[PDB]
Amino acid sequence: GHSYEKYNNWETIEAWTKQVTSENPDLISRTAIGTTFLGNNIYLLKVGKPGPNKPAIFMDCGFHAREWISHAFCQWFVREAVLTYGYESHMTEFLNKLDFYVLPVLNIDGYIYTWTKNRMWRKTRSTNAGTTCIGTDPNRNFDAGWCTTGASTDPCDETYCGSAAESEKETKALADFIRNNLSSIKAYLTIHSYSQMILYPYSYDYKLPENNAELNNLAKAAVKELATLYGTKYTYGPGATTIYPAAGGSDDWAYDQGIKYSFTFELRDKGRYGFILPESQIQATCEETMLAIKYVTNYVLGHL
Ligand SMILES: CC(C)[C@H](NC(=O)[C@H](Cc1ccc(O)cc1)NC(=O)OCc1ccccc1)P(=O)(O)O[C@H](C(=O)O)c1cccc(NC(=N)N)c1
Ligand SMILES: [Zn+2]
Repeated sequence: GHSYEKYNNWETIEAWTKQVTSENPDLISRTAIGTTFLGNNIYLLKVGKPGPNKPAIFMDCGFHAREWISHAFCQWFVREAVLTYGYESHMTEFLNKLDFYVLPVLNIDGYIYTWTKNRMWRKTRSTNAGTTCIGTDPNRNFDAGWCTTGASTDPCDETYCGSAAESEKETKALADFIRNNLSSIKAYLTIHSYSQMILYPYSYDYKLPENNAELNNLAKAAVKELATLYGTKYTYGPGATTIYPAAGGSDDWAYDQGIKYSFTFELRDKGRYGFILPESQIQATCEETMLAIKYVTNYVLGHL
């Protein structure tokens, strides 16, 4: 039993990716871009009205296992897309002109572990040579000033950066896909919780991106837009000064690949519930986040 207003286990999310695609083949195609360490299927949903040489926006959720509202959002987004296409003018235009590559859960193995054993698990579930300690932090595992700051070289730590960039099957799979589709991908959006922020590069260094004024203006408008719905307040800015320095993140890596619009979203809340956000806040959290995501999309589309 899948529900968009409950957190769903992987078995249910997987069955959902099959069902939602089957029921909406004129708007969704499902491919697998690789397997996790434990052999689970890394699904990618291409959401859009099919057509030749379309530009794309890439969005993932579930980098971090315990951030359950992230996984919830990707599912919510997909339904909004399919239900409102042809009726809401913006979404109709969006899906006509571009594709959303939606990766609903990246770190599946960790997510399963938060259901079966440890709700506060963060990392992947890969083994590490020479120790019983498990897991690499996927968002320390990208080739972006890799492991030089805000990251641990110790496999027993929560921010373990891995043995090398893309040492994890899951991060290699994501990197490979984006690398193979660079010409088409115009924005990279990665969904996390919590903190209510929109961050842009850089986090691995205090240097600012060439278009940081544009990114600041874009982030500022998106947070204003998000707030219009329920009054939820977000902050925004470069990662390093806005939250903390940290190397090896996918947002910084995607930007350095030439994807000029790259954002990490941190959804509700600010720490009252933290990672354990009540299911009763799924709907409102997803609704307001939709506004910010659609705002950014509208901007990116208009600036092709
Ligand atoms: C609550 C979120 C802020 C998450 N952070 C955590 O869970 C961190 C991870 C961590 C664990 C041990 C340690 O020694 C240092 C850090 N843990 C934690 O308790 O966060 C609490 C907190 C809550 C609010 C603001 C700051 C910190 P996140 O989603 O993992 O944050 C991302 C990350 O650290 O990978 C993140 C946030 C903003 C930008 C980026 N991009 C990037 N390239 N670093 C990445
Ligand atoms: Zn996270």
